[PDB]
Amino acid sequence: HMCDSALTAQANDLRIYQVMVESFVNGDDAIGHGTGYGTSHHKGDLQGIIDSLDYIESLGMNAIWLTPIFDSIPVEGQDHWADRLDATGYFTSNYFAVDPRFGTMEQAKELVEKAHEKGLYVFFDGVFGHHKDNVVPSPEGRLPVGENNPVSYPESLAFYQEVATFWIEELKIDGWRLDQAYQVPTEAWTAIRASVDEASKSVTYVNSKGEAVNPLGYMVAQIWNNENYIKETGYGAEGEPALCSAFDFPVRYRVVETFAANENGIGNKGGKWLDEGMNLHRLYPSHAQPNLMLGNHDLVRFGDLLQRGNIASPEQAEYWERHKAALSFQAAYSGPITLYYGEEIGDELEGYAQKVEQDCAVQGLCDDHVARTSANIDGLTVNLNEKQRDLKQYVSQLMTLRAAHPALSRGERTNIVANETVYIDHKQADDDALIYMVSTTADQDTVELKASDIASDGQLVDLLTGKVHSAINGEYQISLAPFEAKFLLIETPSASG
Ligand SMILES: OC[C@H]1O[C@H](O[C@H]2[C@H](O)[C@@H](O)[C@@H](O[C@H]3[C@H](O)[C@@H](O)[C@@H](O)O[C@@H]3CO)O[C@@H]2CO)[C@H](O)[C@@H](O)[C@@H]1O
Ligand SMILES: [Ca+2]
Ligand SMILES: [Ca+2]
Repeated sequence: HMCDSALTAQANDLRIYQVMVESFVNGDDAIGHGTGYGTSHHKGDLQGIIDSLDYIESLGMNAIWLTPIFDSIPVEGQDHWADRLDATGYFTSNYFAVDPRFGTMEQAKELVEKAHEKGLYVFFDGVFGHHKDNVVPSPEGRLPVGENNPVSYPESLAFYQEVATFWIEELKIDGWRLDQAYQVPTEAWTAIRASVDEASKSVTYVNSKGEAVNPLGYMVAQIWNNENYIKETGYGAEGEPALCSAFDFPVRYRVVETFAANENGIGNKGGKWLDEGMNLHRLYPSHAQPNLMLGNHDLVRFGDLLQRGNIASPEQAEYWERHKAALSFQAAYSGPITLYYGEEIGDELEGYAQKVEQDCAVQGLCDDHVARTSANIDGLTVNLNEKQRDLKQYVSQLMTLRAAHPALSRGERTNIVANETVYIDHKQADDDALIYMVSTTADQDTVELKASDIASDGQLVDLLTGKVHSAINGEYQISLAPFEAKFLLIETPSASG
């Protein structure tokens, strides 16, 4: 079974806001795990997310992805580590019940229905390769087979097909993020994809515009590895697709290594570094649809990497400029994109920056869960300061801009310049053509652009400020402030491109 081309077209417009449920908004102070991995209140729940949908929608996002919300049943006598694990949802017991520390089944149904009203898709987190030891049998009487971690395929396939279809039929969720997807063999992903596509076409709901639609059936694999492994374990071969979308970890690293440093300190790369990462998409088969995120619940926050690398701090202007540069790269990236909660306000963990190794789990400070900080949602859990609001407004402008210009979400990309100081892409989709330019240097600069090299015949219009740029002797001259990005509409493209 090939990938569905209608879904691929729809997937390019996904602007996904990721929510780690336990550490997000404590909306019902009567329920919650109260322990976990991270420094948050550990009492996030479905009411908190429900209270946050309007905020999320005004960001410009059109989807939410929740970490697993299914029932992780406590085993009598289990140690404190097993209580913390239960709060993550990643080692569950009952795939067919909502964990009562997060809420009820009725509240889940209310969450999805309300998100659908406000114009948001909903994705759940499917862990189909491992589970807690006390896993509970399915409604149709199935159980997964083999070890708890990993389970055996194909014996466990009937069980996980039942999981994947249950929440689509019951709540009409729009798809699945697929945890540690290399644990499930590619053969089985095709079969689970068939069930999801079938389950999704067998139910409908009314979207925010009155239209009755099927749930999307989106599926995106999490494979924390490089391009050859994402290809081998996730996308599959040319002509023989396994999954159709995986997270773009390689380009995520290029971004933070250009505009900050990664968890290991590799940093201060330039525009050439971004461009080489995008060119490595050639290693994927033609059906592959990578999904670019900047961070997630397993990665240190951008803001803390800036501080870790001694690059910038929230008091300094470069800290905010560098956030905007990275977020602008994402907004220009063709394909689905995902934003981890708090990136839109440059969140960081006060008093933390350097890596903490010894005894880090109990302090909530290991690199793989330190981003699970309590959600600062403006108007709900926090009043933002002027710099946080300025960044959130900018993320809104990017997402609104992206929703309006096909060249950003599904454009063909052609690189114009990639050097130590600037990165300039040409994006074209139908007759929407624009130039994306971002500075990768702390110095101000002027960019010379030959009108013929970018297939431009008329003017360039800054899509955010409105400034017209006119060519003189066949050249545009644009000034770039340090780490400043501009989206320039090619107002009258040439005969071809
Ligand atoms: O004490 C051991 C270990 O516990 C914690 O690790 C857990 C993660 O916090 C938890 O989320 C889950 O990890 C999953 C990832 O989040 C998920 O994105 C996927 O890609 O991989 C994991 C499989 O679900 O489970 C791990 C433990 O297995 C804590 O964060 C660690 O520091 C600690 O070492
Ligand atoms: Ca709560
Ligand atoms: Ca910090």
